Amino acid sequence: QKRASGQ
Amino acid sequence: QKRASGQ
Amino acid sequence: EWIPETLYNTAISAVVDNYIRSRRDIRSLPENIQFDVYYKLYQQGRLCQLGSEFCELEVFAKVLRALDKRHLLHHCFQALMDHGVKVASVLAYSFSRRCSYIAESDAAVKEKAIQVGFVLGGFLSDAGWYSDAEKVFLSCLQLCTLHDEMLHWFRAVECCVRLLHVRNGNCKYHLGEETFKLAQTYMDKLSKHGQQANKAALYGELCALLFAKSHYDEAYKWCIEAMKEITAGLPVKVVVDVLRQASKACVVKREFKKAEQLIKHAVYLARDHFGSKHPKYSDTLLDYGFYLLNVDNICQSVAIYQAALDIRQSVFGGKNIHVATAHEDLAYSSYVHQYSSGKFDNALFHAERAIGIITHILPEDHLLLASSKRVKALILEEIAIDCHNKETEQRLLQEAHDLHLSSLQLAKKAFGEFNVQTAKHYGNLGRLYQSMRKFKEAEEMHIKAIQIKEQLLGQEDYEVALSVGHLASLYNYDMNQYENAEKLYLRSIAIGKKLFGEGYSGLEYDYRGLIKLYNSIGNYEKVFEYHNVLSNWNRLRDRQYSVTDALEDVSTSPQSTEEVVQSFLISQ
Amino acid sequence: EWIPETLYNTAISAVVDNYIRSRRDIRSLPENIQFDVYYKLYQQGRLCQLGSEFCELEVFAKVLRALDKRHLLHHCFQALMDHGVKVASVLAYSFSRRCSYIAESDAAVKEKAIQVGFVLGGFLSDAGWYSDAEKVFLSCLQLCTLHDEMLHWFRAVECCVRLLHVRNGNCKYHLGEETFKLAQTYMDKLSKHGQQANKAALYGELCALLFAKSHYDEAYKWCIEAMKEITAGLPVKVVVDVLRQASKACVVKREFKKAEQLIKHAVYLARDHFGSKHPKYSDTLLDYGFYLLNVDNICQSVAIYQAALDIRQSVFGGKNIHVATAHEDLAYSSYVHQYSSGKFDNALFHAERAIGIITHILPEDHLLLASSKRVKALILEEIAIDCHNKETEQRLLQEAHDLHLSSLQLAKKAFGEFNVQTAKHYGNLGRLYQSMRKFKEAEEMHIKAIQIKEQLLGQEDYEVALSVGHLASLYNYDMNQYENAEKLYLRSIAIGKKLFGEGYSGLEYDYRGLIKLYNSIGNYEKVFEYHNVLSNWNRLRDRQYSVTDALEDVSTSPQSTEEVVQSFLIS
Amino acid sequence: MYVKLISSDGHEFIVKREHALTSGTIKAMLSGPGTNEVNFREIPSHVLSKVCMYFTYKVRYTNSSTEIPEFPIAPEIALELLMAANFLDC
Amino acid sequence: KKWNAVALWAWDIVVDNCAICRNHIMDLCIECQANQASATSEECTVAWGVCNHAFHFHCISRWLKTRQVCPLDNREWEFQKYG
Amino acid sequence: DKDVFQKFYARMLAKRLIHGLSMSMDSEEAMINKLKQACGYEFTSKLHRMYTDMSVSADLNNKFNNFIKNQDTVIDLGISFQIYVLQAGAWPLTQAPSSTFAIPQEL
Amino acid sequence: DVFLMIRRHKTTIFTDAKESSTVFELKRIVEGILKRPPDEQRLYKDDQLLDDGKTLGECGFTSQTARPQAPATVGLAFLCIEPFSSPPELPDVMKPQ
Ligand SMILES: [Zn+2]
Ligand SMILES: [Zn+2]
Ligand SMILES: [Zn+2]
Ligand SMILES: [Zn+2]
Repeated sequence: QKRASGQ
Repeated sequence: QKRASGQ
Repeated sequence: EWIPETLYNTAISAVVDNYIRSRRDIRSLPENIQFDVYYKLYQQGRLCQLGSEFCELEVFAKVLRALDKRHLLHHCFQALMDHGVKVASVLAYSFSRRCSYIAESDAAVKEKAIQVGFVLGGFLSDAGWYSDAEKVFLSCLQLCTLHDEMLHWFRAVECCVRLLHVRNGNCKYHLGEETFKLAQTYMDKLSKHGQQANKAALYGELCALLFAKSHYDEAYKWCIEAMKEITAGLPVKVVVDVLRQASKACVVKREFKKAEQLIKHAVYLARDHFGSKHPKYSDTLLDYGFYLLNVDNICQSVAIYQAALDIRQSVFGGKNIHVATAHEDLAYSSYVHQYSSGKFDNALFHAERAIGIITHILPEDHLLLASSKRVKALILEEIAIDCHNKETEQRLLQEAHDLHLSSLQLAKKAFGEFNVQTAKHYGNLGRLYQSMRKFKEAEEMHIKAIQIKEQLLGQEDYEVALSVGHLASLYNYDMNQYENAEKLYLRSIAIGKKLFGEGYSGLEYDYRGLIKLYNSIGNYEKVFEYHNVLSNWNRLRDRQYSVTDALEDVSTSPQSTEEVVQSFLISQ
Repeated sequence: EWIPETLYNTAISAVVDNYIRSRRDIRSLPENIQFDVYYKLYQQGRLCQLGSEFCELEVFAKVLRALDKRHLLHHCFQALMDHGVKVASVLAYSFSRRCSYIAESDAAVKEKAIQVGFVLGGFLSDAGWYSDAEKVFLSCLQLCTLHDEMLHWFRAVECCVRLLHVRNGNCKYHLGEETFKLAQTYMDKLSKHGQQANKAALYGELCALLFAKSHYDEAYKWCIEAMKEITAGLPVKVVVDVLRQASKACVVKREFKKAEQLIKHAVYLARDHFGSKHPKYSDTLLDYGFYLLNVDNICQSVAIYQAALDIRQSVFGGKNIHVATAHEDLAYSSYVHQYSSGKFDNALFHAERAIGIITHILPEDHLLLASSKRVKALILEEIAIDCHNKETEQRLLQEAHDLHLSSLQLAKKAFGEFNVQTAKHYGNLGRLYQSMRKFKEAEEMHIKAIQIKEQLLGQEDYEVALSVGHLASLYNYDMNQYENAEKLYLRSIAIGKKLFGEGYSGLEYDYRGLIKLYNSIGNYEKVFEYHNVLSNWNRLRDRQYSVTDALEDVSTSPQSTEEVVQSFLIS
Repeated sequence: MYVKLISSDGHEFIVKREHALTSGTIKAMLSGPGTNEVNFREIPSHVLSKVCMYFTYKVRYTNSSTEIPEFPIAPEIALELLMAANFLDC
Repeated sequence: KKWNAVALWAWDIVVDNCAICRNHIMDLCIECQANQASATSEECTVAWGVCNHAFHFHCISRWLKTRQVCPLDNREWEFQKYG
Repeated sequence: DKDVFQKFYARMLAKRLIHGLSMSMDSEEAMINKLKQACGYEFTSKLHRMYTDMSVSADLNNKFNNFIKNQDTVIDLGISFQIYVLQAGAWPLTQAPSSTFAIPQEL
Repeated sequence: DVFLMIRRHKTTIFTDAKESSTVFELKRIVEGILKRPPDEQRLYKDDQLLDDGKTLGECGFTSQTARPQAPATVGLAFLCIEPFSSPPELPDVMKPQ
C-alpha cells in the first residue's frame, strides 16, 4: 500500500 | 492432451 | 420514417389500457383479436394481468386456436412459467377437472373435449412441459376409452402416441413401455374391425424410447416398421419425427451413410415446410448435430447446435427444457471441439445454463439432469488441469467427482447397471480419476464400463473404442503397464480406419499415446514409424478437413420422401 | 401472551382469502381499508393477485392517498417490480395515455389529474424509477402549458422543479439544463405578473446537476442562490432537499466549516419530521456520509452509509436503484476505510451488489452504472495485488482494466474531456497502470489527470493533491525518478495539511513515501527529519480518533431553522 | 371521388376516396359490382365516425418528419372500435 | 478529360459501434483515446470475426485477454478480416 | 462555447481543403497544431484527421497510379483522375446521402 | 392546414382546408358532392352563422386545434344536427354498487 486511497 | 475426447 | 400506427394496433392499446373494465368483455372478441389483446399485456410487461388470463382454460383454448401466431404464444407462455405463475400445471388441472365433469356426458360432446386436449396437450408438449402435458393426455385417453367403439379407437391410439412422446421425453421410460402396451390393445381393436391406421408416428416414437434406454439394437430394428409405414398422406410433422428418430438409431448403430441421407432429408423437410425458426426445425437441427458429432465433423456440429439453440432461444424464453437440452448438446459439442484448444469458457457457460435451468424446472431426481450434470463436469475437469493452482485443482475435480456421482446415481435409478448410458458414466468418471490421484480404482471404473459396453454392442463398435483408448492411456501414463496398453491402441486404431477412415480426430490421442508408450519401452525404430504416420495423419487431415456450412449443404435435396424411405429399406 | 387478533385484522384475512369473488367489491372500499387488503395480499405473497390491481392507475391512485402507510407501499411496490410485472412503466404509460385525453377539458378535471400525476410521479421518483417518473411529469407539464393564466404557471414550475429532479437521478444532465431554462420561462412569466414564486427548490436541483457535471464553481454559485430563497413557509421536504445538495457543493468546494452546519442541520431536520425510517432521512445520511469521507472522517463514514443502506434495504425492497446507490457508496467507503488493512470482501460484496442491481434495471450505457462500476474495479485491483497467485493477479487486474475504460467512456461521452469525473477516471486508470507494471503508460495518465484537474479546480485543491500522490508514488517506488518525485510529495504535503492539518490520515502514504524518497539519494539526516513527523502523525491521529458516532453528534435539537441559513449566507 | 359511407343507423360519413383506401375492406367493397354507397349494417355510427377521423389521420401523417401524436380512442369506444378496425382491416 | 473526386471511406461494418468500448467504429478505441490520440492512432485497426461482428482491434484484444467469446453473440471468436 | 466553434470550423475546413484552396499545407497544419495545445489534445482529433488525409492522398495517388501501371493486362483509364480519401467519422461532409446516382460509362 | 367536418343533417364532409382560406371556397367543396347551390347553403358553428368575408383563421378554426385526429366541427343549413349514437356507458368500477 503506497498510492493512498483511490479517488 | 493425454486423453481423447470425453464420452 | 415514423409511420402512423395502425388503427387496430391503436385500439389494442386503448382496450388494454381499460383492462379492468373490459377483462370480462375481451373474451367475447374474435379469436384472432383475443390473442392480440393478450399479447399486448405481455408486451407492456403486464405479466400478472396476463397470468390470470392464461390460467383459465375457457379463454386459453381460444388463444391456442390462433395458430398463425403460435411462435408468439410460446414466448408469452414461457415468459409466464419463469415469471412465477404455474400456467402449465393450472391448465393441466383445469382440463383434468373438465374431463371428469364431462366424462358422464354424451360421447359426441366428449369428442370436443378430446380436441381441446389435443390442442392443449400438443402445445404443452411442444413447450417442453411434458410433466404437465401428461395429465392433459391422461385425462384425454381415459375420457376417450370409456366408450369402446370404432370412432373412439382412432382417438385412443392418438391419445396414446402423444402420451408416449410426453412420457419418453420426460424420462418416464419405464412407464413408456407400459404406455406402448396400451397402444397394442387399441390398434388390434381397430385392425380387427376392418380399419387400418398409420403407425409410423407410434413405431418411430417407440424407437426413441428404446434409443434412450440404450437398446440400440432393439431401436434400429423398430425403425424398419416405422419407415415402411410412411405414406404420402402423413403430415410433415409425423414424417420429420420418424426420420429424426430413425437417424439417431442409425447413427448409433454405425450406419452413417444411411443415417446421412435421412437426417439431411429431415432438415430439408422441416425447413421446406416448418419455416426456418419453428421449434420442430430446431428439434431436427439438434439431432442433425447429433449425426455430425458422431461422424467426426465436430468443427461443423457446434455451428449447428448454435443454429438450434438460437432458434429455441427465440421461440421459447429462458428456463425451458427445450432450451435446456439445446444448451446441454452445445455445451458438449463445444467441449469436444475445444478439447485440443483449451477454450472451454464458452462450453462452461452453455453447461451452467443447462444446469441452472433443469434444476429450476425439474426435480433433483430426474434423468434429464443426469445428462446435463455429466457434461458440466466434463468441461470442469479440463479447466482444472489447465489451471496452475493446487487449491483449484482439488476442488474443481471434487465438484466433478460429485457431478459424475450424481449423474451415475440418477442414471442407475431408471436405466440399470447394464445399459450403455450408465456405462458411459463410468468411462467419464474413470477419466476423472486419472487426474484425481485415484489410479487404483481408476482402472476399475474403466474396466467395469468396458465389459458392459462390449456386452451390449460387441467388439466392433465405436462406443467401446473411445473408452478403450482412454483405458490404455491410463496404463501408459499412470499404471505404467505398457504390455496390456499396446494391445488396446491397436484395437482402437484398427477400428478408427475401419469405420471413419484415416482422418479420425481421435487418432492423435493414441498415436501420441504410442510415441511415449514406445519411448520408455526400449523400441526406437518403431518410434520413428508412428512419428511418420502421425505426420501422415496431419498431412491427410489438411486436405480432408473442409469447413463447409452443413446448413447450406442440405439446401435442396433432389430426392423426396418416397425415395429416401425406399433407399433406406433397400440397403437394410 | 397469546393476544387475539383485532376484528379488522381478521376481516382483512377473510376477504383476502376470498379475493377472487370479492375483487370487484374491494375496489369500492375506503382508502384506509383498501390499502390494507392489498398489503395483506403482499403479506400472503400473492403478488399476482396484487400486481393485477396496481397496474390499473385508478387503484394505484387510491392506494397512493394512504400517506401513513407509504413506507409499506414502497416495499409492496418494489416487490412487484422484482416479481416480474413492470408496474412502474405500465402506470406511467397508463397515466400519459389518460392524461393526453383530458387536454380538451375544463380546469377542474385537468387539476384533478395533475394532482394525481404529482403524487404518482412523486412516488415513482421517490422509488427510484426516474425514467418512468419523467414520463408522468412530461404529461403533467403539457397539461399546464395548455392554459396560459397565472394559476397554471405555478404548476408548470412545479413540474419543472420535479422534472429537474427525475432527470438527475436518471443522469440525463444535458436535458436538465433545457428543463431549467424552460422553468425560468415559466418563472419569469409568473413572477412578472404580480406573483413571485419561491425559487428555492428549483435552484437546489441545479446545486446537484452542476455538482454532477463537476461544475463546482457554478454549483456553489447556485448553492448560495438556493439558500437565499429559503423561507419558513416552505415544506420541510423542500428545505431538507436544498440543505443536502448545498452541503454536497460546499464539501466539494473543500470548505468544511460551513459544510458541517448545513448537513448536520439537514440530518436533524430529516430525523425529527421524517423519522429514522423514512427514505428521505436515509437520503440525507447518504449526503452526510459524503461530507464525512472528504473531511478524512472515514472511521464513522462507513457507519453512516450502513445506516443509510439499512434504511433503504427495508423500505425499497431488493433490486432498486436507491438501494444500489447506497451499495455503491458503502462499497467506496469500505474501500477507503479498509484500504490500509487490505481486506476487501464485504466491500467487494457491496460493489458487486451495486452492479447486479443497476445492470438489471438500467441500460448498459448509463452514467450511474459507470460510477458504480469504477468502485468494483478499485476493489479488484487491490485484491489483484494482495493475492499471492500470479494467475489470479494478472486476470483480476485485467478485469479491473475493462471496468475503468468502460466507466471512462460513459463519463467521457456525457461529461466531455474536461471534467473532474473524467479526470478522476484518468487517475484511477493511472493507479491501475502502476499495478499493471505499465509505468510508461501510468505516467501519461496522471499527467493528463492532474492537468485537467489543475486547469478546472485550480493550482491548489484537495482533489489535485490526492491525484499528485498517485503520481508521486509512481515516480518514487517503481520509476526511480526521485528528483521529479521530490516536488510532488511536497506539493501534496502542503495541500494535505492546508485543509486537514498534519493529522491527515492520508499523509501516511505521503510521509512514508518521503522516507523511501530519501533512502536512495543519500541525505539520511532528512530521513530522521521526516521520521519523527510520521510519529507526530501517529500521535496527532489516534488522539483525535476517539470521538462519538456521528448519528448522535447531531443529537436532539442542535440548532434551529432560518438560523443555519443566515449563519451560512453571511459567511 | 367521394365514397358514401353510411352507418347502421342510416348515418352517412362521406370522405375522399384516397382517404377511404387505407382500410383494405372498403377497397374491396368499392371493387366489384357497385365510388358509391356501401352497406354497413353492423358497424354503428358513433364508432364509424372515429374510423373516418382515423382515415384523415393516417394519410396526412404518412412519412411525417415530426413525431406523430397518439390517435385518441376513448375508453368507452375502444372495444367497439377495435372490432371495427379488424372488420375494416384498417 | 481530367477529373478529381473525394471518397468517404469507412469500414464495411454497419453496426457503427464497437460493442466493447461503445465508441464509434471509425473513431479511435477507448484505449487509444485514453493515453494519446495520435501516437497510437495509426494502429487502431478493426478486426472482424466468423460471426461477422467487427470490433476495435485493441478492444477485441482486451476482450480476448479476459474472456474467449464474442461480446454480442456468445459464439466463439476467430478473426478473419483484420482491417 | 468552443464545441460549436469546432463544428463551424470543421464545416469550413472541409470545404476549404477539398477545393484545393489553401495558403500552404504547413499553414493549415500550424493552425491545427495550435488548437491541439491551446484548447485540448482530443479537441483537435477530427480536425486533425481532416488533415493527414490529403497529406496521404498524394502518397496514395502515387500508389494508385503505380497500381494500374503494374497491372498484368493493359488497362487504360482514359480520363485521368486523382482521389482524396476521407474518413467517414471525421469529415463533416457525410450529410444525408439519401439520393442515389448512376455514373455513365465515361468514368 | 385545417381539418373539419361539415354537418347539415347527417352528411359529414371530412375535407381539409388551409388556415388562411375563406369560407367561400369551402362552400364550393360542399356543392361538389351535395350538388346544391352555394348561396342557399349556410353554415352555423355553435349555432352561429359564419361570414364569407372572414377567413378560416378568424372563425376560431386554428390549425393547432383542428388536428386530423380530432377535427373541429361546423354546422350547415340550407339546425337539425342529430347525434351519431350513444356509446355503451361503461361502468366506473370504483363507484359503489
Ligand atoms: Zn405475477
Ligand atoms: Zn472499441
Ligand atoms: Zn485503438
Ligand atoms: Zn458476434
